[PDB]
Amino acid sequence: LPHFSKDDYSPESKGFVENSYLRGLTPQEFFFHAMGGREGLIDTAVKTAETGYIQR
Amino acid sequence: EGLVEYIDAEEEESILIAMQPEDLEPAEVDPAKRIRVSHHATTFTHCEIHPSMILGVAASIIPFPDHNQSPRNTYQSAMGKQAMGVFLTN
Amino acid sequence: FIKRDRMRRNFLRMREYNEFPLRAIPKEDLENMRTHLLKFQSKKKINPVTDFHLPVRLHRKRKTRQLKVLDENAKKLRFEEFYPWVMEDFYNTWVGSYEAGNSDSYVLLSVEDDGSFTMIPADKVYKFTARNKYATLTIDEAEKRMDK
Amino acid sequence: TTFRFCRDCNNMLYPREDKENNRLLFECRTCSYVEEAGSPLVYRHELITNIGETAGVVQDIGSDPTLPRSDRECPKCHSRENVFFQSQQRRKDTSMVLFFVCLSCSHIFTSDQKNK
Amino acid sequence: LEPGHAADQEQAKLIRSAIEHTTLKSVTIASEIYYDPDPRSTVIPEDEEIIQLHFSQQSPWLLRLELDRAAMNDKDLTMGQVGERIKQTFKNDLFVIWSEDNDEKLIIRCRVVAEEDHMLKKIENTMLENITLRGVENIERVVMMK
Amino acid sequence: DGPTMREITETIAEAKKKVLDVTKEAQANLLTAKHGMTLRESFEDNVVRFLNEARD
Amino acid sequence: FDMGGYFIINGSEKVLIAQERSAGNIVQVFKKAAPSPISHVAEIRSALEKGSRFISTLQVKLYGREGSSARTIKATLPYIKQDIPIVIIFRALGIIPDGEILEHICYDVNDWQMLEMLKPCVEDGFVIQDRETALDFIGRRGTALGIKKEKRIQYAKDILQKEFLPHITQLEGFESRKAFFLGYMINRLLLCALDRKDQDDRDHFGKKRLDLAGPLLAQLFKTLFKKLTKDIFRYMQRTVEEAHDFNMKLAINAKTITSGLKYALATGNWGSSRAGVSQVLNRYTYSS
Amino acid sequence: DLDLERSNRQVWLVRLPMFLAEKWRLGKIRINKSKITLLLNEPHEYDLELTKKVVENEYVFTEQTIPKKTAIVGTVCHECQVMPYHKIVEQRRNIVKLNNKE
Amino acid sequence: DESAPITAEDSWAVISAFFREKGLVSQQLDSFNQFVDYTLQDIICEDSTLILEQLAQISRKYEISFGKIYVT
Amino acid sequence: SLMSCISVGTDPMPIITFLSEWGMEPLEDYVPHQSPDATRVFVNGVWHGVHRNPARLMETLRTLRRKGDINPEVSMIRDIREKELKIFTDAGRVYRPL
Ligand SMILES: [Zn+2]
Ligand SMILES: [Zn+2]
Repeated sequence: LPHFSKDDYSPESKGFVENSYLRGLTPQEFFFHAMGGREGLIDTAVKTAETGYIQR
Repeated sequence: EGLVEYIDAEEEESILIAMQPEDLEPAEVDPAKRIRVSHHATTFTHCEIHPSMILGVAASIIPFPDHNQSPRNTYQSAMGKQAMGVFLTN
Repeated sequence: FIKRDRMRRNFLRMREYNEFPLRAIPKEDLENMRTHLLKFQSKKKINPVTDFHLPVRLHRKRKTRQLKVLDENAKKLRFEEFYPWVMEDFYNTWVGSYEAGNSDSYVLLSVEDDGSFTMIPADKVYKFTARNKYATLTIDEAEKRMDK
Repeated sequence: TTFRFCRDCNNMLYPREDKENNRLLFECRTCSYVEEAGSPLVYRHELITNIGETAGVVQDIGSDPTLPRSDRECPKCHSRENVFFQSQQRRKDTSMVLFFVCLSCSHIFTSDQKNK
Repeated sequence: LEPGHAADQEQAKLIRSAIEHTTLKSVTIASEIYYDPDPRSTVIPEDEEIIQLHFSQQSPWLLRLELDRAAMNDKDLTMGQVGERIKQTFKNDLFVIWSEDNDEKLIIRCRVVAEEDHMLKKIENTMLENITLRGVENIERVVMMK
Repeated sequence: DGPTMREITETIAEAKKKVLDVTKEAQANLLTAKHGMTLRESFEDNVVRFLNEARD
Repeated sequence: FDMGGYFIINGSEKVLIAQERSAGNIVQVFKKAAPSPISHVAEIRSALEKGSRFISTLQVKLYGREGSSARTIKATLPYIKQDIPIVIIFRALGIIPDGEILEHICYDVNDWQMLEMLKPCVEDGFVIQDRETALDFIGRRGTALGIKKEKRIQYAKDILQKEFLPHITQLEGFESRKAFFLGYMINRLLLCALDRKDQDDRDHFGKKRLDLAGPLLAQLFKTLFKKLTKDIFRYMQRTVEEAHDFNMKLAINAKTITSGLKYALATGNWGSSRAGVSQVLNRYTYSS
Repeated sequence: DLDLERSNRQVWLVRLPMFLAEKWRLGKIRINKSKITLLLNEPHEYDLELTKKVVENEYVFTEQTIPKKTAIVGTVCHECQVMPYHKIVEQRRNIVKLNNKE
Repeated sequence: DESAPITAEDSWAVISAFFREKGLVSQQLDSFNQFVDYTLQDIICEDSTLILEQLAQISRKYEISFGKIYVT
Repeated sequence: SLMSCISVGTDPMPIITFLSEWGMEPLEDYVPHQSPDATRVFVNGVWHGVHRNPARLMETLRTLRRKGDINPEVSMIRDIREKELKIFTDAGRVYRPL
């Protein structure tokens, strides 16, 4: 993200969400969590679309 | 007067943006608040107006979306386009 | 922890030198001759026209009712003069081409015998290229030799 | 590998074997310009490429705000104000060895403790 | 593996060294071509040591190359058996020399019976790609697992 | 509870110190990767392993 | 509270959804993991800023896989069938020597790798050494409708002055500039082949351009206006050819523009090219 | 019948700013011995930089297969460029960025 | 004072001054308005001239060109 | 997103005219052996020339960009490692205020 430095290999900047759902999440973590959610939805959709063809 | 500037996705490659103004600009805890990053970076060229503006129109109706998982924010963002209400007065 | 919606009452309750002159040559000489520029492309530093020897020669080498497209002026006058010139003797060859982009603003400060100078606006500018140094070619022989 | 060009022709000088004096030469096949050889080397492939890791180093590299800042001192001028960045050669087997660039003498000193 | 030679790491290292594909390009740091007309004498001052040993009509052009000692270790190889492989590859048309394992710089030189450079460059491609030092085809990255 | 929150904060903190140590050892080129993977793959496996271990 | 921002056709509230397309006039490089002899492709979609809507795209291809020798470079040209090497095009642009070519491609004399990979192109560029033989070469390679050679050399030169790189400009004499830009594209292709730069990302949102009602109605009104002019001229030629009187009511028609705009903003198609552009406005609630 | 008149004449090429160039479409140059300026007529003085010192293979000719009358002028002696009450010129340069259409 | 740093809540005011100026759907209005303003004159002026070539045996020609467009 | 807008496109001619007044050398006069450290200038992907002082020029274009002279929809980038300076004034780009 354009909010960190370059060549940063720290775990926080690479996607680690150290906060919990009880105290909320930071923007740079909510964005990655949104990426994981959309990826989950797409993966489930593809798995179903292929599951139907396999079933037939 | 040179106090606010538009930035696309190309110029965003060559700028350093700060999230909160009064939390990352000045130089230096209750366990109920969330853990944030540090302010080791000095060359902050720009600053975010507010992070809550990254969401769209449908997700803006969600209360406390940080404490909720993303696919529920998506499902609510999809159900917000078909609820009963009053669109106009005429 | 609540949305502060009473900001209307809060805002309502809160608010050595050598000088030499320049001259413009009369426009008669500008109407007689057009000043063009010369630039060589042979890398060799010297190459004067005295070493170019003599004689130096620079010379330029039924249907019913229908439809026409159109075209403008200066572009047409530059399009009709599609014959580049060449300077040779009787052997060295130099063939020039137009530069176009290097028109813009170019003023010549020709130095005479006296310290004063004569300024002439540049009409065009051309890039001369030394042609036929090695002396060889082929056409169809190269088209058949490139098929190996 | 670091070949020369012809005079006037400016074409590349292909190597020509001199069988009379038995010595290498450099020729131009367009013309009759043949110069001597100052080295027997002609071709070097160099498979494993290690160059390009420190690519793109400019005089104005110290004014980059996106680049980080460190506090390690230079071995030459002993300046703790420097800017570090990894190798510029992008490849799978490229190591993550940092490259320190001092903001005073513009020296490039790395952080590898095994090989220097 | 076999039940008799089980729970053994060295034997599995021999099997891995017997099937894992290896090529000459794997061990090659760099190669370079030299013009050296005299077959026996070499202009290069270093390689003179090799010239002194490995010696005690041919092409004036020299093909030379250097190997990674670490590659000679990870993939167990011998400069000797390599030179054997090339000699039994091209047979007698290409004369071959190779440096010792003792040498801190691994060196290999070769010559032949228009310009000789192009011929050498062809042979370079053949050397790197078409020589397999050991192991059967289409086998890579053999992993030991308990 | 409070003490449990502090034990979680220290658990994550120890993993952060481990990722920082492996990060410094990787930047110093002092860690040789195992057979089958490169330096970056082994480093990412170590960081992800430590983060998942601290989260678990 | 009516936000507006939509159209009304036949009593229906139609909305033009924002379309998304890629940008142009930017040099791009990509890899080819297929067994094709081309390893890297340098695509660049060239088009003017306003007018005509150009689709011609230049491509600079690098032949030969990694490991094998004789990796030449050949770039395709519009209206020309087979591909042409880059050095021959440099000869057709007025640059005859090869040291100047290597001086335009590679801008660093200290680097030996790029110059080393330039060698085969300098060999084929040694085969064809003249500018006139290069213009006759491109004249004989592509576009065989010229028949005569004297018109195909000047026709090929006009191709290099007009169709070749529509951007920058299309005038005569800009061959040096286009030579520097071409050497820049070759520098990006070979510089991407040396593993010094990653493959150009297409998912970068900054390289994407959106289209609202402005661009769409610009294309539509452009084509409709062209058809209007063509029809008016057709009526003119019919009038002067059939020898009759002229009338302003029969020459300029309004149902071409009215039917074009009303039909395009009425149906989902924007003329199947494009579909689903116009959708009925969802009045389920305000946030919808 | 092309004839070289002299070519011995030395000419200096100048890249002028647009307002003064279009005005020329007289002053007095002051040569300061490695810095030279120009005192125009009332008006500004202009430092002219020695853009390119060595300037060979460049010449100047004039014109009075179709051969035409060709005459040679002189050699190019030095490549130059005129460099520039400057606030009014800066304001005019800011003012040119205000072109609009109806 | 007047030269004091702003806070996090204060930023909301800025956002207000944004939506008061633009509006939630200002991109379509600005793009459409710019289309009507400039795009019409650009399309009309970029290819307005058409000429008919008439032959007789003395040559003749005719021309039609479009100028400033008018919207109602 | 709630503060995201779409550019509309301006005119690149005044910028190109303004660059050549501060010593922007045209492209056809470029020699890589006489000016290797020259920074290339790009306007909408068109290479018009280089400049041997991108610092003061970039500062000038930024100061004049913040005062309101140049349309804020124009996005200018200065890639240091690539040694380029892209200028985008075309319509279709999505920006956000900061
Ligand atoms: Zn030659
Ligand atoms: Zn230092």
